[PDB]
Amino acid sequence: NRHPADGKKPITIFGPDFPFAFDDWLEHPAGLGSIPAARHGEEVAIVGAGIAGLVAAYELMKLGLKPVVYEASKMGGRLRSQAFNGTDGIIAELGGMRFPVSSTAFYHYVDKLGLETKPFPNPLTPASRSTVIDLEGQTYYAEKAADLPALFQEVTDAWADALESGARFGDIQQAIRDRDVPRLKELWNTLVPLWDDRTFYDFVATSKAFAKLSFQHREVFGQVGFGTGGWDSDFPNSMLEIFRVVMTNCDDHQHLVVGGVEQVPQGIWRHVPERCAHWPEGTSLSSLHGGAPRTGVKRIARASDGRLAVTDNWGDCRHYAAVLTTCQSWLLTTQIDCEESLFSQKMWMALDRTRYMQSSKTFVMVDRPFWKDKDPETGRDLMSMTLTDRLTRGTYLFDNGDDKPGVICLSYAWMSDALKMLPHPVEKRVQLALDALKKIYPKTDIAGHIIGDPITISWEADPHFLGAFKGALPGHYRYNQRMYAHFMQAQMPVEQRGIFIAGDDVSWTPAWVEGAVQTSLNAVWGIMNHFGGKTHADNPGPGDVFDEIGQIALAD
Amino acid sequence: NRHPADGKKPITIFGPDFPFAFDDWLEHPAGLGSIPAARHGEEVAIVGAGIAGLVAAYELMKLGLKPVVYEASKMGGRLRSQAFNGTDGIIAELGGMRFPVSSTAFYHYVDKLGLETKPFPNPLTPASRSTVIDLEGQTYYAEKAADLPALFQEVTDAWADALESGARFGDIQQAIRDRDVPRLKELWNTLVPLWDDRTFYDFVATSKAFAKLSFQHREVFGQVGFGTGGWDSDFPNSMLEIFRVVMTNCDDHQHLVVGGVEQVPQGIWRHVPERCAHWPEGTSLSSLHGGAPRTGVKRIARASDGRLAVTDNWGDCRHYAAVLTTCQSWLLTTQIDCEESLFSQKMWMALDRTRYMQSSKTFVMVDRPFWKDKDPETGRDLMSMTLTDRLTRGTYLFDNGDDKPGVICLSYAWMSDALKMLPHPVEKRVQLALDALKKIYPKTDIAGHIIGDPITISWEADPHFLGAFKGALPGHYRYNQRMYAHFMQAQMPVEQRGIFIAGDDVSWTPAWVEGAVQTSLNAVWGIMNHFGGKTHADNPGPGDVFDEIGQIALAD
Ligand SMILES: Cc1cc2nc3c(=O)[nH]c(=O)nc-3n(C[C@H](O)[C@H](O)[C@H](O)COP(=O)(O)OP(=O)(O)OC[C@H]3O[C@@H](n4cnc5c(N)ncnc54)[C@H](O)[C@@H]3O)c2cc1C
Ligand SMILES: Cc1cc2nc3c(=O)[nH]c(=O)nc-3n(C[C@H](O)[C@H](O)[C@H](O)COP(=O)(O)OP(=O)(O)OC[C@H]3O[C@@H](n4cnc5c(N)ncnc54)[C@H](O)[C@@H]3O)c2cc1C
Ligand SMILES: N[C@@H](CCCC[NH3+])C(=O)O
Ligand SMILES: N[C@@H](CCCC[NH3+])C(=O)O
Ligand SMILES: N[C@@H](CCCC[NH3+])C(=O)O
Ligand SMILES: N[C@@H](CCCC[NH3+])C(=O)O
Repeated sequence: NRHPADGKKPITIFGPDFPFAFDDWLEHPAGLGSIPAARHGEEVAIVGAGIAGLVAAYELMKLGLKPVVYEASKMGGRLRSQAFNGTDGIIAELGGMRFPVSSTAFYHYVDKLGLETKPFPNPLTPASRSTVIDLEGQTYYAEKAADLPALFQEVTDAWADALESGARFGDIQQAIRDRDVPRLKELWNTLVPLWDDRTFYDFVATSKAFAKLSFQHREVFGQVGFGTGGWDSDFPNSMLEIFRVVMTNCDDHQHLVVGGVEQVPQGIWRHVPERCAHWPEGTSLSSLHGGAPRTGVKRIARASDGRLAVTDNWGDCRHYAAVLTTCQSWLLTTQIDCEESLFSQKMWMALDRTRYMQSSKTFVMVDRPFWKDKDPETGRDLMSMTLTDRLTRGTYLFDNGDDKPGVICLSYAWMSDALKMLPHPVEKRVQLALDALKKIYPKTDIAGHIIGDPITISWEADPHFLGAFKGALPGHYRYNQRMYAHFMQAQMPVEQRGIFIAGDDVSWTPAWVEGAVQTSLNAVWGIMNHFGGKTHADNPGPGDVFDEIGQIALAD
Repeated sequence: NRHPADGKKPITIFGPDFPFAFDDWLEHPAGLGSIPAARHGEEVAIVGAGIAGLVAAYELMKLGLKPVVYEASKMGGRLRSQAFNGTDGIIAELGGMRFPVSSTAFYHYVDKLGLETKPFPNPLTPASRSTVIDLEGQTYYAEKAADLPALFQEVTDAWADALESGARFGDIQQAIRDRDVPRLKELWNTLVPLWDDRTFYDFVATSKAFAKLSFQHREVFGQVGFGTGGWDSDFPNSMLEIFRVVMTNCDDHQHLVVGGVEQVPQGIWRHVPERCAHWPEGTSLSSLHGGAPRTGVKRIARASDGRLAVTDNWGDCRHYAAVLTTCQSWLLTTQIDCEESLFSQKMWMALDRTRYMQSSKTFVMVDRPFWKDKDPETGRDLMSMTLTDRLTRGTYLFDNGDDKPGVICLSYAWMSDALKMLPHPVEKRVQLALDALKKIYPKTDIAGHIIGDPITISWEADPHFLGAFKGALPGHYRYNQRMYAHFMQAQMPVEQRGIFIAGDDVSWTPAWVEGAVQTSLNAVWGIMNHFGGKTHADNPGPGDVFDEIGQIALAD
């Protein structure tokens, strides 16, 4: 139980758009349901061996199907843990790195695997010893929030007030705690039509609290943020997306997975459940595949026999009664030739109009966590978690024990600040970061502690992603609602049935692994239903309650 | 005279933020002023040989200085015309392509060089024979606006009414026509605090006209636009930016330069004025350089003698009393080591927070303008200017005469639609565009007419730009105001004087060539002033009236 020890019922990612108890579904001893025995052993294609792909595969295998996973690049997708030269257990998190404990469906799989987690070192948490804020050449050091000048407290207070006055934050959170669905939906559904079409930035600037403060206060709020770095990158996003972040504590109480979160997908791959339908004891996704996913998918089409024909990179064509796609949504045009008649024209527009955000990270390894040392004159740590308006933006320090090498994320950038780095090689990104940090820390010799190889990523640049994660712009609620409900196919024409989607791009909470796991499980219900299956009476699943508690539809 | 023949005083790009008559300044027989003879021949460095750099060089040469232009990549910057294999006069416009005749300072140079222009083929203009709109698989063909279904006219009506009700469009345009400065500033200054912090989308959705229409109406408005393609890409931008586009007719009455707009910067380079101060007859920028700009700049610092030290790619270091930089703003951090004390901390923030937009274009050549042929059954053109929600977005047809080859821009994309193409090679971009067009035109064999080589660009990818052009996000008014005014140095500390900036990123109107020219001319005044010069009493210039009619400052 990683929840904060505050004596309350815990905040979880429980809707608010679809407040279904994924955790309870997953933990119930009846299982996720059954498929008729005569269909046991039939294949279902799953494009993408990211977390959504492998979650859907694992559970469908448990239901007595043979998932067939395809993966065009690397195992784990945006959960990716690259090992530094010559080390064991020392990694850089290139995608997902800090996992809110509200992510109960994600953590089900973490615990099923027996993996260890620890608090992530976000600013001003017990996990981080100190934080340095550097803005317009003015540098502030703090071991607790009270060490900061008054403006920073004025900003936090205004933010908390805008959420309470503007969104009924307190009431929503209590309903989440209690899992009081009618109440949560009443409270949430009111916000949906009021904020789809307005931005994060608009919410802030027009709120009472910020409107009476200087421009500089909301500016500073953009650059330094509310617990997890500056979110000026997301000022443009629809406010509903942000409401979702804060209401479900995605931005608080976060852990990193010891040894790398890539152990989650790699472990699901290899995991042998005690009880599968159909399959013999000792069966895993890996044993069913003979060890690897298939190669990348090049084409999806409807075959004359009514099945879906999937052709790989090397022209191998295989037929399936159903196909789940988990690649980011653009790839169904840019990377796969997906026959158009497989989605409605309304669906294509959702898939095609979804915006993906940009992200950069640059990492080095260091011989020891030297930042813990004290400057004798000042009493400060030699280095801190760094928030700045310089090009690095966010710098994060990873302590692996005094007797092991440290890891430093030199820069974690979003959007514009990511785009600055796009065409530059690793050596240049490192240099620029180190020069930026030398300005903030003139006395600290970081370069002198650096060992191993540097590691960078730009998710935008990779043709298998075309972005770090979705970001909902204002007015995209309708596209999301279509994509999120696509697993409910009882009213679709026959020509559109049997193909499914999932991923954090399908979810209402992109950039958060829980969104990939929950939509993945919705698709599991959908695929089960497609094979003539159904949930157990004592353990109803997504599609059994979707029509009553799913996301509101808006007007045409 | 390329202005519309409507018998009115023409709309020009006259403010509204700084309603200075650049064209009058330029055309006045007295010239732009003078610099004391004792400083004739001294050097001023100019970073970048795009339009802002070459304009500033040209005029400073005329004032008796020796500009020294640096260029790290290609001549002309974002005015780029690439010639297709084996051809003469047949180009693709990779940057700037359609130049609003309201751009009177830009067209001063076009006409000084004697270049020929013709109306650009935008949808439903005399320059275009027909337009095809393709949305959610429904295709509409039109030779005049009246051929379109009713919804499209409801959209245009609502857009025009939102501008009239919401922005006093009529009154502002009249004040622009009359060059009534007090009135224009009154009418504009009211809008500045009201729309800095709000998006284009918010302007549209909350306007009376669109709020009573369906979502689908503003959705279609995003995909199809108001004369120059769909601008859903800019829905996130501050509304002040859009107001500036429409109020100054940037989006109407556009011409292309025959033979390519790159002839403008290449012609300025080579142009020999009748009278320069100091320089002998026959002097050009080219003759003054020996033919070529210097190579790229790697560093700018304050030398111990007070001058500015500029070090090129090859380590050659040269000293200057002044330096103009015209590269896009990020490059003063990514591409040049620009000493931090050379700009104020408020300026660095403007420079570093500015957002750059993405843009893609894919072009092919064809043996003849076969699109003009008629399908005998339908009476339609074989192909039209195409607006679509497919990945191409906008397709443009260039007729060079029946006896010459045609040029087709298969796709001109912004933002997300640009990002789709980022990592893909030209061949892939062409194929995707042709497969999208096949769907819209199943009977037209475009591929069969294609000849020559394909041409693509992604401005985001190029380390000498890092974007196509700035796009002001809500709340960016203050950063633009800082950048726009930086050429006024009378109250700066000494350590910050002598460096200047210019470019369409400095301007209020990014993505428009007139913004680069006007800011370039402000920099001209600033540099003249820096060398102890002044304008002629009968021809006052930017910095002589800036304190009285320049851009309003906003509160802290
Ligand atoms: C920089 C960054 C930081 C993040 N930080 C956090 C965080 O701190 N906390 C958090 O909770 N979440 C975080 N996330 C989000 C998290 O990583 C995602 O929600 C999740 O990993 C996405 O999972 P997915 O299954 O939806 O898709 P993916 O991980 O994208 O998996 C999809 C797979 O499809 C593959 N594919 C593509 N094309 C084809 C093809 N033609 N054929 C076959 N396969 C193909 C891809 O290679 C990929 O492996 C972060 C993401 C990024 C990018
Ligand atoms: C896709 C696109 C479409 C456009 N369409 C239109 C249009 O339709 N109508 C219109 O009016 N305008 C349009 N524009 C805008 C127009 O192209 C610009 O406003 C203008 O040409 C930019 O001039 P500039 O001098 O500001 O900068 P740039 O043209 O970027 O010039 C800066 C120069 O400096 C160089 N440089 C960079 N780093 C260094 C270094 N370290 N040292 C030396 N030099 C360096 C660059 O290589 C470049 O040559 C468009 C722009 C784009 C990208
Ligand atoms: N341009 C620098 C910052 C200089 C100003 C810092 N206050 C950067 O992005 O890192
Ligand atoms: N969940 C990620 C991304 C947050 C920004 C969302 N656009 C993080 O905590 O870093
Ligand atoms: N995915 C296709 C569009 C299919 C739907 C078109 N109405 C594209 O981006 O071009
Ligand atoms: N001048 C460019 C403007 C692009 C939109 C600017 N955000 C064009 O006409 O195509």
